[PDB]
Amino acid sequence: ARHFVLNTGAKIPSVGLGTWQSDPGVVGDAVYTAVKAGYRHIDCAKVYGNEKEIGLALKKLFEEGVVKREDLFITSKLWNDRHAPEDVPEALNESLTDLQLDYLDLYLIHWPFRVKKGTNTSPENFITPDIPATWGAMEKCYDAGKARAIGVSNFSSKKLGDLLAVARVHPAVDQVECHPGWQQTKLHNFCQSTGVHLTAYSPLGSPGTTWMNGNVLKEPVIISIAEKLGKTPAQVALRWNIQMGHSVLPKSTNEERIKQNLDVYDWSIPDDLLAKFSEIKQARLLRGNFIVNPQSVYKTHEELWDGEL
Ligand SMILES: NC(=O)C1=CN([C@@H]2O[C@H](COP(=O)(O)OP(=O)(O)OC[C@H]3O[C@@H](n4cnc5c(N)ncnc54)[C@H](OP(=O)(O)O)[C@@H]3O)[C@@H](O)[C@H]2O)C=CC1
Ligand SMILES: [Co+2]
Repeated sequence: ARHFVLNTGAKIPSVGLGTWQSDPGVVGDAVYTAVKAGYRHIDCAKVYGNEKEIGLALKKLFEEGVVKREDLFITSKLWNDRHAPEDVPEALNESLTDLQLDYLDLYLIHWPFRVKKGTNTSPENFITPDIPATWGAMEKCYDAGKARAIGVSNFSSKKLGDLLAVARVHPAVDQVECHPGWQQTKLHNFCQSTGVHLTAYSPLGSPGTTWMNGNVLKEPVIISIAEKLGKTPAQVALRWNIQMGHSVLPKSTNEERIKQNLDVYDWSIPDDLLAKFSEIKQARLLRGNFIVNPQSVYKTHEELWDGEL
């Protein structure tokens, strides 16, 4: 159980390296160390800025013969200012150029939120999203072979279903926050009903992000299962997601933990311990405050997540 199968037929590696908040030079060595440790899945985004760095790590891996391009699952993401249909493929070509790849394995709409091209997230830059029109342009990138799969990120059940209803090419993935403290049961059920894969971001509760306030790995339920099974809390957290049928993007810079985050395959969480996850209090850690605003199409956090708060 080291892969999940997308609705296009392609296999996605269950564990990928998260690369948000990986700084100058830090991310390249993390991509390199993770791939030689055995990672076959790297999750990127243009808005993180580090795609050039990531490209150089991948080019080095290929030159040293650690992997071939086809061995790797590479994801990047369309940022909120490129939602206009003619801007979408141009944004993909830029991400491709910087990563020095001919194709991505997965290309995601980063947020269901739009701003004018080349502007920052501030209320005068807000444009009302037109996700069907953006998706139409994502589909042409898929048809042109530039993205083997397309999908979305931070889409609620309602919003994912709204897109499925109008789409020709179904979103392959909804990449959302998902971890023992935010288990996404509703969206998980809805993804199984539609054939959409769910990738968990912040699978550890993102313990190092200041403003999120993450203590997922200190939950007594996780610490206990960790002791009873001989594993770290982080391993038990990632395993929980994998056992739910979710891929996971642990972000890390420490080589020891990068390899620990891959040891989630050949052992199980028993049914009797697994049921105890129902006893973990639930709080969404990444609320999306930066796009909830009296002038945004989302005026409340409820409007952004469609009650999935
Ligand atoms: N909107 C979107 O689509 C979003 C996508 N993402 C993606 O998902 C990825 C993961 O989310 P992220 O917020 O990075 O948080 P994670 O849940 O992956 O946790 C990250 C933090 O946990 C620490 N950590 C890593 N491994 C371990 C371990 N074995 N034990 C204890 N602590 C550990 C890391 O520090 P250290 O480096 O020192 O190990 C880091 O501070 C991102 O990198 C990004 O690619 C993230 C946010 C939003
Ligand atoms: Co259909």
